[PDB]
Amino acid sequence: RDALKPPSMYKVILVNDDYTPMEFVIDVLQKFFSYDVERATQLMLAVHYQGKAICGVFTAEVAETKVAMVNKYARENEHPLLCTLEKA
Amino acid sequence: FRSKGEELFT
Repeated sequence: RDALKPPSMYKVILVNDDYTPMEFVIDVLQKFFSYDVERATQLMLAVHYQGKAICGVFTAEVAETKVAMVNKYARENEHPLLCTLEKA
Repeated sequence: FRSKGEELFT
């Protein structure tokens, strides 16, 4: 059913928490979004100070893989770090 | 997030 034409795009959001180490979030940003350290740190800080930030905007499938991978990587490392998606 | 004093180069 439905239609055609452009795909819907999705924002990948990182949410702030009080317990995930900053160093860890930086690592996530390099590892899963190809940020260098400089940009990664600034983005971590945007999250830290603003409570949430957009890490990237992607097609639905790419976005979901990022989110799934980010959250799995956080839990496996015993951090509550939450990554979520938003339709752009 | 939580810092551990590194820190931070940005």
